[PDB]
Amino acid sequence: GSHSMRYFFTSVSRPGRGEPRFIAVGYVDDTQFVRFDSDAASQRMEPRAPWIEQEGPEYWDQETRNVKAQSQTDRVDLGTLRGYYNQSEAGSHTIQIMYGCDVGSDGRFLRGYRQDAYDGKDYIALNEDLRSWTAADMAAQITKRKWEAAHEAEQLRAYLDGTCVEWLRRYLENGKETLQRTDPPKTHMTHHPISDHEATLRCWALGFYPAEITLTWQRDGEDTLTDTELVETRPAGDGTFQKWAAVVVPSGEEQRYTCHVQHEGLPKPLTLRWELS
Amino acid sequence: IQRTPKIQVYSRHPAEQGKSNFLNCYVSGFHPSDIEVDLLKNGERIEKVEHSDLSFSKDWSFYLLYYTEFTPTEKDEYACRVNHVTLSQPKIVKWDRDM
Amino acid sequence: VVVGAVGVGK
Repeated sequence: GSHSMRYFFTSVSRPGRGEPRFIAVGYVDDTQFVRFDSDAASQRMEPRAPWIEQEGPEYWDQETRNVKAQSQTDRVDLGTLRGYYNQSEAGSHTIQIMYGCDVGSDGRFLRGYRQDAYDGKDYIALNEDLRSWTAADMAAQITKRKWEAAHEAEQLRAYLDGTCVEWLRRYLENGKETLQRTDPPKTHMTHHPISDHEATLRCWALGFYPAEITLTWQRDGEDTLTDTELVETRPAGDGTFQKWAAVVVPSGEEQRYTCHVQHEGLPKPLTLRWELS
Repeated sequence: IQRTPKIQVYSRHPAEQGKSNFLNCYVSGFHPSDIEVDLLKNGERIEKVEHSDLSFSKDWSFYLLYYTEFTPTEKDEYACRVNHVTLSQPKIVKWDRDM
Repeated sequence: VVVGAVGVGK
């Protein structure tokens, strides 16, 4: 199947409390493999997946200073964007950056992306074609003009369809044992009377990987969005994920509601029904 | 520019008393990233609690996994306690086995 | 690997 590499960065100004907190995290698919935390004792890019630990001290020496550079850029940008938005020097603000690339089963480039946010809102993003930028508002258009000047899009394209796609392809082999696996969802339903005449049907999916999944409830074959409680997909903490969906039903009609589970490791869509005798 | 955490309390594996397991508190959907999370055992703060590195979603909201090894019993109560700017008082979420 | 080329600011 398809694979991805992604880096997430967060920079949080702490006015009068020293430099901004800086936390970086790298993933392959839904598996974390590196991290950097400005407040952590190490002050180095640390490994976080077994198969990346073999990388030599040159790898960790590079990554440490590069990820620190990105941190210093976010340190200036916090001040610049403060000006663009005419904000005081007393408030805490947040820059967030996400970038990476996607490949197919054969290791060929599919997609590159970069997106930036300020205080949790869209700021500027690189377009799908990797040539042009979309700024979210008029302040971010100032940056878009700076970056169109200095041809950042072309230097960045270098990484997103070049360096990125090659190192993804290495990692995917250094860790071929753990990363190529797909675990399909163990499924089952539960039933909880809320009273004498209504009950909660809860459709569970556990132990799956990757985290993408779909749960849907059908009443006589029709999709009920009524009384449908869906939780966020969550990590088991072992590399797998969990999700559930629930619908409140009239007691004695449990047979007419059916739950549907779609996942990549599933040869056909699972269909589950509460089976009263 | 502020979102309140969504809080989920659950076990890594299905709970069976007497057998080692993991207690999970997943807080997602919040902004800003300043947040406080404690796991509670009969209302008392559990001390050896680890967490994931801060990351975030397509919509830019943050998520974190706090966890600790525990052995469920019948009598013991487990909860998650989260404090965030969006919250006037720390929210406490009790561990329910079927959630 | 992270980006190597240090960017220009915002």
